[PDB]
Amino acid sequence: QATINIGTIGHVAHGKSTVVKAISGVHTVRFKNELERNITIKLGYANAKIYKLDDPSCPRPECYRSCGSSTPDEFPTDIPGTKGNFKLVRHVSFVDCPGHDILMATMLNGAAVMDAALLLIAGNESCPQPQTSEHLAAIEIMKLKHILILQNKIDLVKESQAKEQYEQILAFVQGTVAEGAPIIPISAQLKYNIEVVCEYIVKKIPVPPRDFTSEPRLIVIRSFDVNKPGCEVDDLKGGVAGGSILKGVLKVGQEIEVRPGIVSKDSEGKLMCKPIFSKIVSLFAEHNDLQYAAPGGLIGVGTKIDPTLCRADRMVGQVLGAVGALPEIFTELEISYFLLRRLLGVRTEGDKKAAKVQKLSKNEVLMVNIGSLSTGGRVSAVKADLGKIVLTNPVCTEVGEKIALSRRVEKHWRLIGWGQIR
Amino acid sequence: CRFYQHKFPEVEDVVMVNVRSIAEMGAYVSLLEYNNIEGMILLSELSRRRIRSINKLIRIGRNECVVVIRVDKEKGYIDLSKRRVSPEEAIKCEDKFTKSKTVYSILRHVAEVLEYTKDEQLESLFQRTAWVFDDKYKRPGYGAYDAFKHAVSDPSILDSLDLNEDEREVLINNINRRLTPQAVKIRADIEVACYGYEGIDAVKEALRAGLNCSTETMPIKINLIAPPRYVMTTTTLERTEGLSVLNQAMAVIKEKIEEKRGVFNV
RNA sequence: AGCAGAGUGGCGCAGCGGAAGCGUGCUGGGCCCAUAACCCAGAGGUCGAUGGAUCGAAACCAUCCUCUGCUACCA
Repeated sequence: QATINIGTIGHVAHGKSTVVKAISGVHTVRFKNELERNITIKLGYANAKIYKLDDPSCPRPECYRSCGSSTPDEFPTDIPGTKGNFKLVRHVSFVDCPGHDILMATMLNGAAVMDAALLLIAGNESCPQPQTSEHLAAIEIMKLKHILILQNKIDLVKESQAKEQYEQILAFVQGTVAEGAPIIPISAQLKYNIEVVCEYIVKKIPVPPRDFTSEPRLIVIRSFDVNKPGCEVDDLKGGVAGGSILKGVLKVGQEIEVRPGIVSKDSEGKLMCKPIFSKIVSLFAEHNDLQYAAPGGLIGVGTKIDPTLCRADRMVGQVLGAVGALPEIFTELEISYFLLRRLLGVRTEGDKKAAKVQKLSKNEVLMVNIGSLSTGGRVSAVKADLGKIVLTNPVCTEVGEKIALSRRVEKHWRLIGWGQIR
Repeated sequence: CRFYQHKFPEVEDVVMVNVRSIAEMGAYVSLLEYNNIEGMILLSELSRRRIRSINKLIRIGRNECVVVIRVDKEKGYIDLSKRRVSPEEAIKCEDKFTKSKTVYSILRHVAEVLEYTKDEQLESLFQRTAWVFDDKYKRPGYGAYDAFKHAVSDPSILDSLDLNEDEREVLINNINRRLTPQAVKIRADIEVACYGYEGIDAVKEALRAGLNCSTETMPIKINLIAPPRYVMTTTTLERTEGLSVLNQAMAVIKEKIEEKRGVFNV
């Protein structure tokens, strides 16, 4: 099915299509297709069957040679082995996190359910690169360190200009685990070293310690509707709630709720909400049917929620625990937090605007990434280590793992620190 | 000849003539509502204001919605007006003549369908078919009584014009062949946008009963073109059957979604 | 993807079985000493395709082709 979740995370102007298909072969796609301007800004899915030929490449299903199509200038010829009915090692799953500075928040939601990351570095922009400072320290808080620094766009960028950047991005994430992350120089043009990289996504990224016997904690970050326009009356179905499960094996036919849910009718205050219970219609394994949803993987969990509950991606960051799920539904929230001394996620060649941020003031909205959830709320009483925020929607902490707090210092909320749920 | 039982236009008869050839003072234009009967225009009074041009690409063969000033039933001179015309807009008579060409052409073979055209016994051809409507009072009467005929499937073989061959080999196919009936198919949109988690099943439930009410009484095909939008294209041949297809759809959307407490738009 | 519109002279674009339309561009003459303004005449037709039901479709009627747009994406 899937046992791991590797994030394909990378900053602007490095290309996403030639590198994700090199490691997976299944393209990440959504609307506006009309695909993408520079790099993929959507939180897309990618799933594949990585294997070996007693050779650490990831071969194609035609596994005699690996003649890729990333350029016509030089013919990229790597030898992944030969034919002979390859042995299936494992099933690999990817979580394609957004890599622009504008979409930092949805990056934090999709990466909070994953198990691993790749750092896709362009050699084009500034060598003290801001998103490499952003993403890695964000990975450090979300209990992940499975990082492969993958310097992606150095094909026109010379070996001395590429030399400066991976040194200087590592110089600012010196308070972050990225020193156990190998820095792999590859080609987005010659599809090169993918026989070495897909070794590392097996080597550096094994199967994480994943709770199989626990309660199913699906956290949907992507909504899918099989009740598409062009359907009929006797073609009645549910809505597919497809996210990564971080805890507990999930079965077909399970009555699953969305535990943060919806506000009930005539809420004169803030505290009344009901989870939307739904029986699971099917479980997807990269092309294949199963009755089990082994967690630690991006699993298509088709549920019996309504067509409107999946006609848009409306379940971004929702704890879909089973019927009668334990974790509570908070609409006012007591947070403990720390504020990072660098305004992380934005830094130019003049080091703007990563200076020290003014403290949080009361009755000011701030994005909290609680568990893996995407919600915004104003703080009622703000202290140094005691934040009392009230949320516009009742949201569920799956567990008190981490929150990511951002302050609206510009057009988008920008990371000022992190914290935890008290 | 013509499907009018009357031969000639009357006084202040707004008539549709045919511009055959332009003549010395004007043009000897021939009526077509009444058979082929010639009338005249300018020198005297057809225009109202002065801009001093008549045509750029307008070649020949036009039709003029003109009002009879003088008619010579004996001598054969029909004086026509457009200067008097404040309300006699040309669009109404021509679209009536666009019918009345086909209303005539339906009723002038006939001569069980080949069709020929031409010719049967021309005056007796119309007393049996064309003028028997014009005999059937009133003149707004056979505006509908002829329309009762070429509403062909609503119904075919009802009220008289049981004359004369029998007529009925014409009345089945040659009405559909001469008119080539047009063109209405009425789309019927139902957009039901429920937003909770309860009433959205009632969208599917009123789609379920929407099939069933399209199965029981058999209106045609309540579809899903979108998860909120239920759009059917109702073909209409009886001029009232599209409302019965629509109102049985609206009755499901109003009540069955109210049973599970959802909202709708129709 | 299901959905809504058009296809027509170079263009604008008429039109519904007894019909390939005007409005513009387009060329020559007329008019004047000439221009402007203007008149006459010339040139411009797969009515997208397929065509059929047909006495004869452009129409009717369908289909597909093109454009316009949609739930906004549909494991």
